[PDB]
Amino acid sequence: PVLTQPPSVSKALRQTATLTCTGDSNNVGNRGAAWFLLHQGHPPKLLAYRNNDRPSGISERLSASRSGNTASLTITGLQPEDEADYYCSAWDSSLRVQVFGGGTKLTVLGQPKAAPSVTLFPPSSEELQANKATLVCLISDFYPGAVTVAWKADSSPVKAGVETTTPSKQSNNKYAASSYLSLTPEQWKSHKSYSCQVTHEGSTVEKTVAPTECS
Amino acid sequence: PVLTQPPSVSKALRQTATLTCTGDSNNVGNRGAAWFLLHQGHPPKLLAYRNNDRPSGISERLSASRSGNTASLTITGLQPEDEADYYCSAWDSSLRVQVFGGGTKLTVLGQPKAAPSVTLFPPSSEELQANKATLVCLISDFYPGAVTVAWKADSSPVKAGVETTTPSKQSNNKYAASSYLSLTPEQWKSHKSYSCQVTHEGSTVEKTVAPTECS
Amino acid sequence: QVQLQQWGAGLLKPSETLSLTCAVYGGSFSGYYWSWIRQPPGKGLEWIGEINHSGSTNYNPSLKSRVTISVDTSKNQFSLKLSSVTAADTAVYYCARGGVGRVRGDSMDVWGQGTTVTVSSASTKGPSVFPLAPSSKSTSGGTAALGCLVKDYFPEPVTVSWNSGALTSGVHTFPAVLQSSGLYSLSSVVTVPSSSLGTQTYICNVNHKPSNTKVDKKVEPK
Amino acid sequence: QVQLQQWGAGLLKPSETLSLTCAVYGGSFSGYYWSWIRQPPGKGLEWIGEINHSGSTNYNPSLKSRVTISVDTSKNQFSLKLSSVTAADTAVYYCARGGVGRVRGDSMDVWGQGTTVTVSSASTKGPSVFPLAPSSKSTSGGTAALGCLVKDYFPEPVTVSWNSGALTSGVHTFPAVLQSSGLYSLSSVVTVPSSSLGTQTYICNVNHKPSNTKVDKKVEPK
Amino acid sequence: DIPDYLCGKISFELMREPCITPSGITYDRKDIEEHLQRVGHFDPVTRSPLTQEQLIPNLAMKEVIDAFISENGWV
Amino acid sequence: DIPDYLCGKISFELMREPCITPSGITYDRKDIEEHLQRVGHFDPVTRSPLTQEQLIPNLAMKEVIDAFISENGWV
Repeated sequence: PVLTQPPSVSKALRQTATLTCTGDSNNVGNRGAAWFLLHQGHPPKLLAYRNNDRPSGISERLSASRSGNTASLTITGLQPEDEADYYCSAWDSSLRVQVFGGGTKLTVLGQPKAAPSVTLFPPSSEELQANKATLVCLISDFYPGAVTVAWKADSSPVKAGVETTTPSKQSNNKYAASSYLSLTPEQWKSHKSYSCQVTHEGSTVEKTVAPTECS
Repeated sequence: PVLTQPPSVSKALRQTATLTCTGDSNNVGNRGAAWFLLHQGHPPKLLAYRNNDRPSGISERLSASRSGNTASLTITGLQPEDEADYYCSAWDSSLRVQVFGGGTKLTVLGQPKAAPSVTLFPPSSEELQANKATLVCLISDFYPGAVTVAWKADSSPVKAGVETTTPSKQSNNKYAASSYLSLTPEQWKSHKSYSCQVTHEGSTVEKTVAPTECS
Repeated sequence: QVQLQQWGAGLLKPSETLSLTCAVYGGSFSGYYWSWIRQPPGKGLEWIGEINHSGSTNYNPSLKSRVTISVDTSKNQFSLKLSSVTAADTAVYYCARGGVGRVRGDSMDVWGQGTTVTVSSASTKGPSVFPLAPSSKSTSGGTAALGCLVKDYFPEPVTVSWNSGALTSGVHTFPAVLQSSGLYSLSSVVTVPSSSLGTQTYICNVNHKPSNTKVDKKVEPK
Repeated sequence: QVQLQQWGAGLLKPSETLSLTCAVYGGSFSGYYWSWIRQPPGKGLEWIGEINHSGSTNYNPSLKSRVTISVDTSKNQFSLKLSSVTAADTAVYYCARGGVGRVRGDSMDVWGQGTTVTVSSASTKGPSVFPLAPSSKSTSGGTAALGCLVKDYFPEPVTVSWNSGALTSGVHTFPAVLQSSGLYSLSSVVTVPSSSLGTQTYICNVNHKPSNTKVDKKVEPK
Repeated sequence: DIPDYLCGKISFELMREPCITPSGITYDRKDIEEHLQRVGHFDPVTRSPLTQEQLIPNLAMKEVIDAFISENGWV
Repeated sequence: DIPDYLCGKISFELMREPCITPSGITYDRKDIEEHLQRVGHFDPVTRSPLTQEQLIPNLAMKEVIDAFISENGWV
């Protein structure tokens, strides 16, 4: 394509969600986009095409526009059943292919949102005896189900050896997800501190460990 | 073609001449005819085509119609300079050719009309000594310039040995033409009488000779 | 306007070939039929019509046999090329434009002048000349109607007068007619006072200038 | 409506060939493109798009190299024929209709369910299991937040519980994540009264059923 | 012979400069153009109304004819 | 290869079922027909307004295509 889509939109139960889509003069607007719906464990489907037309079975809660120079998609009376990754299409005569912007995840807030409770677990005694070390950040009790996680060592951002999971549902209806940093016994022991920074909505939750200390 | 045209039309100075033209459902009317003008000693020309259209130089005195199921041509303010054989065109998809009805001679009466003075000249003494005989009918002082001539022997019409000329102009402005019947000395001498019948307008002028008599 | 211009003459001997053109002014071949037609003297028009490329596939089955009436065109422009010709091919030939298709349209938009085409091996031939006299003053119309028969001659022109040029003021000439034999027939009449029928026998003087044949005859009632 | 129906499974060993179809309901090939797409888990969609006759002349230059992503069609109807396959070809494959030209139109009118295609020669592998303990009651949030790290195992499913099944009511499982090595990472947390930190050491019991690998570890603060 | 698909349906011979009707039937312009005027405003084959504003050039057939004029002995 | 005059100017490949525009440019129906709807009411090459009431079958090209499908290895 030419331009990418915003990663996600988050709006509440019975509200109207707004999903944006941009491109060049021969795609998305003047050569109008179609919108799609795919959630994990469900088949993908077409929502709208050719200005604001809809496939059979798709309700009047869906609308769209080509206004000014962009495409957009409107979801009124917003429900948990609408949640999915939503995609906006193009073709261009210089890029002669089935391409698309990027996909905007749709979030429905059916309950109050909050930042996570985070506990950071240092590398344990069994890992060091195995000549291994993993610093593990467990992020729990958050809503909605998406956070951004960064690692630091002493005072610097850490990019090497970083991997994460998706969230699962808790028995009390909140989300929990994990993040891992891969270290050698020498990398853990040579530092004064490490931390996990978890950004959620308008705030960040940070937890710390000390390789030089004990309890 | 399919149908032929009337041999001639005769109307007077400053009058309107009417010239008719007939055919089948795919020619002359529904597939419209063009009209033409040819006189002896003059080039032929197109008068009218495609309903009542006219070539450059052809005056408003000419008109035409496709009315009902025929074609027709109209010549107003009629003059001696209009005289000619006038032809009416066709094509048919069963007769895929440059065909035409037959041609209507146009006569303009610029003076009073009259039947001819006719003198019938019997075969002479020089012809009989040569073992020949010709019975000669000389038709003079008529107007307009067209007559029909028939031959008879004793009481029966004669069709064999018959030939005629066109008329010439006399110094007193009338027409004269001849007709000849070819006979043997035995055919002339074996009959009691011969005659020349010259039909003009609404009358016939007949002259007689007697092979058995003398003066 | 659009115009055409044809060549004159057209006189050949048997088995020769005639070659001529008709000029086109105000256009050219493409977008129209362009064709000829002919009229034998004393008859009507006969087909040399609708053109398909240089020749035609839409003709009169009754004409395209003998020297296949081969007028046709040269690179689709006006021409005539009639080979191995005979006396029966005599006519006045015309050039013209019209419509198109397998169809004349119906118009024939422009025309030429006519080519006087004729063929003969014969030398010039003088007439057989015979006197013509009236039977009575009553049957002649009171005045004396005197004449002469001039027949079986070729070509068409002939001089007919009376009394070695002394009697011309009352002399009338009838038109010559061409027959299927290729020869012409002509007559004359002169009108004179009826008192001369029993006073002065009249001489008709016939002179066929194309051959120098001069034959006179005496006219009186019998 | 129009519908599509895809085949399940999609599990192969390296160098094999996968052969399947997607059924078309309410139409047939002619008058539309008909194409596939794929989504590797944790990533977005990748091109198996616009069809030109049985294959395509309008593709992603970055994908059509290795076994030329050979899904294509059979007599222009939906099919997949991927030969000499490897672990890097793992993704969920979908069938769909759309527009035409050298152009997707912009619509993709109908879709299928997704084929879960995956390739591996490996036997089932048990996790490396390590205890996770809090540093203090203040930093754990007053109550005792206890856990365990379960890493480098395959396939994805694993059972994590506590005290040989005696402690289950407060136990929570986090989702497993797949890394570029082909192995999974998972953790758990259980919440208990903070008075037990200095009274009862807790046992986390990890059992990888696909391999029968059962490893327990003891969790206490240090 | 010359193929059926290189020929018109008025003069039934090789086309050089084609135009195609509302009904999808192709004729050579220079004749069919005057035929709609000198025969009348209708289609040769179906006889429905047809004029000079409706009859358009057939560029695809123009290239096909060129494909033979450029090499073939029909000239 | 397959000739230029047997091919369209949207998918740039062999036509089987052609229709021809007001501008005289030919496309294969089954794609170009939906393109005027799924791309919009204009001509691919000249971009002037163009709809489904204006685009008509090209019978002459249909016979030309048949002239190759019936014998040639392009199939």
